[PDB]
Formats: sequence, structure tokens, C-alpha cells
Amino acid sequence: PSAQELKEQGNRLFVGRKYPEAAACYGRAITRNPLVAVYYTNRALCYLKMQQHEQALADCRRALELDGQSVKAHFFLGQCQLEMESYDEAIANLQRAYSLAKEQRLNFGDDIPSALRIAKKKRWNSIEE
Ligand SMILES: *CC(=O)Nc1ccc(NC(=O)C*)cc1
Repeated sequence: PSAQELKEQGNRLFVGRKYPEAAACYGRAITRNPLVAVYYTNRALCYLKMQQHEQALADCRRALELDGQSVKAHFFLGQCQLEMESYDEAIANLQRAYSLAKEQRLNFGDDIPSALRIAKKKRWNSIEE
């Protein structure tokens, strides 16, 4: 199987909540072609759904090097840092995801802006404690 076919099989497993199996298929595609960003971005989300944040950080770091303009990778990076309460970095990454989304016209409705507000509100909440 080619790397593209492996990404498609990992995608099918992800839709069925098969997160660990999907991450294995994404690692497959990385072995075959390790220079495609979305392979890391998709597996990062698998790790993110698996409560393994440090693992999710790494893949978000790998994706943003192959594609510094990736809206999805910045979005998962910020959400991952948010769940780890790294609020300032998280808001900065969600903000850049929003900036890139408007540049590439990937800003749909109030989606990413609502993520910003939820992150900023959670940051305000923790500062008080
Ligand atoms: C195709 C696919 O994976 N869709 C999808 C829909 C919803 C969610 N999760 C929630 O709505 C909370 C994940 C994936």
C-alpha cells in the first residue's frame, strides 16, 4: 500500500473512533513518505483523542515544519496546549490558526473565533486561581 492509501485507511479508522489503529496507519504513511505534513497532523489528533498530549505536541511540531501554514496543525497544537493549561502558547497558536484561516479563506462561521474566546475565558478563569 502507498502512503496515500495508508492515510485513507487511517482516516476510515478515525471516523469509527479507532484512534490507536488509525495512529498506526498514519505512522505507516510516515514510514513510506515522511515529508507529508497532514500525516502528522492526523495522528496528532488521534493522540489528542487518546489523552496523550506530549505525543500530540510532537506530531503538531512535525506537521508545522513540513507546512508552517497549516491551519489544522496550529488549531490542534493550540487545543492540545489548552488542555495542558499552557494558555499563552495555546492562544497564540489558535490566533495564528485564525489568521491563516482568513488568509486561505478557511474561516467558517464563528468556529475558530469561538475557540479563541473559549481559550481566553479559560485563561481568565485559571489566573483567578
Ligand atoms: C467524519 C468525522 O469524523 N466526523 C466527526 C463528527 C463529530 C465528532 N465529534 C463531536 O462532535 C464531539 C468527531 C468527528
